[PDB]
Formats: sequence, structure tokens, C-alpha cells
Amino acid sequence: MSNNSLTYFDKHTDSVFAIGHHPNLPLVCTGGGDNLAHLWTSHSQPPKFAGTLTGYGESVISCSFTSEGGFLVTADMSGKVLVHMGQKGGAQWKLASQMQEVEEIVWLKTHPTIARTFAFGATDGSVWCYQINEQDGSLEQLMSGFVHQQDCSMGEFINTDKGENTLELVTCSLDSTIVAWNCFTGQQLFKITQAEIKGLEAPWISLSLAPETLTKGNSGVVACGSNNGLLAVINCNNGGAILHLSTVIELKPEQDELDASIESISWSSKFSLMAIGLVCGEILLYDTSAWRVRHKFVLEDSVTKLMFDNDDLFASCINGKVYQFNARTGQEKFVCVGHNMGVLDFILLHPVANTGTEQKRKVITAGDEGVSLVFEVPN
Amino acid sequence: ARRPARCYRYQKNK
Repeated sequence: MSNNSLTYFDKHTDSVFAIGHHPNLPLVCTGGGDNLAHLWTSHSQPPKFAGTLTGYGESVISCSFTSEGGFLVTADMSGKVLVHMGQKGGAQWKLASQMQEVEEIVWLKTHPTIARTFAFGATDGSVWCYQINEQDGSLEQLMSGFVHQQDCSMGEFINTDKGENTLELVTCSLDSTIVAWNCFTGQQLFKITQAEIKGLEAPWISLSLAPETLTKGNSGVVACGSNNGLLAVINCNNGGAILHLSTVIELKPEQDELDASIESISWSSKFSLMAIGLVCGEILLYDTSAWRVRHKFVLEDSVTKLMFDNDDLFASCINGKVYQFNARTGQEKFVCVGHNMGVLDFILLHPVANTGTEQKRKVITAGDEGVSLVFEVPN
Repeated sequence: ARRPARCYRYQKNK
């Protein structure tokens, strides 16, 4: 009822905005409004406090390990990107390189499958993709594109199962544009504008790549959500062809328009569902063939992040809770409680090996009060 | 110490 966490980490002295986890080591990085990133372990109670990264000029808003596990990439709201090289089996993380090419970074992601690669987008609309040198960790710019005319709100890599030379990225902007890039050449593969979405204003803020098994082999289907309730599902391998476009909620006159804002999108291959989470608290589960709502949840305040995992849909909320629903039946299986302010981000950890009988997944949060909580969740 | 734009959306821009 009050705090059902397993353990906690509370060294930040301001809101925790971002949380990331090493691909193979039991290592968390969190980034905060105290302009610091902290490194700590995910497999012990209490966590081991590994250490602290410094050098930021503002709040840390991304903490991303590279897919092969050699590097950690962090970004802040003053436009800095720092790259740290793992040392001593991952116990220490040493500054290798950094840059400050923009006024403010909105998002940064490492590539999920291609080593030593990341991209970021900025408030001036610009899009950047870099690699990290394997020998000295130096920054290698692949592209820098200035096409979006307002904040580049989000990016998502596509075609990630095609090898190390297929490096493609979709980005979106508050100016209603969506662009796909070949990151190695910097070329714009396609651009969706307002004129191609029925003339509608759609300040995009969320992107999520579909699982290939849901799309008959297509590794470039992306769902896009705007801050005014527009949902677009696009085929990035057919020039951005629109597979679906709809307004997902009709607000009452009294409601702030931001109530329709689509903050997070997640796909389930098993259930052929796509879930979207709104500022008004609605979580809408769409069938991915007919693009109709099949089920919905209603939280008492804004959704901050959604994540399908097996049968479950996990949903963090600005009321400080993380909900665990059975996606098909709707059962509230668990509620992670303990935060006294909102949950701003979270990660989900699986036991690495199927032992001989089943250990629990962990939800690890980033809290607005400066705390991360570790929860063991059912299944 | 600044807060990213999504935080202001969660709060509907207090």
C-alpha cells in the first residue's frame, strides 16, 4: 500500500529524468536535474554505488549504453553529449570524448543492434548521428541534418535487423514533419508534411518501431503520436506511406488540449496490439489490423511511459505509480508503489538465464523526487 | 536543473 519496492537508490538531489541499463552487466545509469549521472548496480540490496559522471551544463536527459556494451552516451539540456568508455570489467567509466553542437538536446538514443552508434535531436530541429571509435572513443559524425523547422521531438532507428551498414533513422518534429534518414549518407529518404496528413496540425512527440512479426517481415513500420491526439502508422519502407491516421480522442470543451497528447507508444506482437498512453490518463489498446480500440485503461493522471512485456502492459504514471496490467484480460496484476512524486521513466529487467525455475522481472524507476526504486513484479 | 518539455506536458503546462 505504501512502498513495496525491493530496494532504492537516492543519491540524486533533484528529479531523475532518465534511466538506462547496460546490455550485459547489472549496471544502471540515471540522469538528473542535479546535472549529474549516477552509476549503480541492479543485482544487489542495497545497490552498489559505482560512481558519478560530471561535466554537464544542465539537466541530464538521456543515459544510453551502446549495444555492444563498450560505451555510455549521455546528453543534457545545454546540448552537451558525453561519451564514457567502460573500464575494469565495467566497474569504472572514463570520459573519452564530448561535444556541444546545439543549444539543447531533446532526445538521444543508442542504436539497438549496431555497435557504437547513436543519434540525437535538438530544439532547433536538427538531427545528428554519430559513431564512437573502437580504439579511443572519439566522436565520428555520420550526419547532421537541418530539415525540421521546430524542435525535433523524437527519433527511432528503423531496419535494425539488416546488418551494420543499414543505418536508418526516423525523426519527428513539432512542425508536423516526419523524416527518414540514411545516417551514413545524411540523405532524406522521405519527408511527411502537414500537406500529406490531411492538412492537419500534428506536433509529433512519440515514435515506436513495430515488431517485424506483426508486420509480415517489414522492419520499418513506425507508430507516431502527436501532442493533440493524432496517431499515424507509417511504412518507412514504402516512402512513408500512411497505414493508419486518426484522432484518438474527442475532448470535452473544458479540457486542456494537452489532455490528448500521446506520450508513449508500445507494441505487442503476441496480442497484435499497439498501446498508446495519453496525458489525460487514457491507455488505448488498438488491434494492429483494423486499427480499432479493443481495450482501454484509465489512470487517474498522465501516462509517462508504456511498455509491453510478454502478457503484461506496464504503465508509469505522474501520480507516482507503475501499473502492471494483463493486456488481454485487463487484470491489475500489480502496482509499484513508493514514490511521492511522478515516475518520469522506467526500465524492465529480465533474469539473464532461465535457471531451473522462474525468478521475477524488475521494474526500476526514475522518480521526480530524485529517487529510483527497484520493484520485483509478478510472473 | 531545467525540466524537459514532456514534464510540462504531463502537468498540462502549470
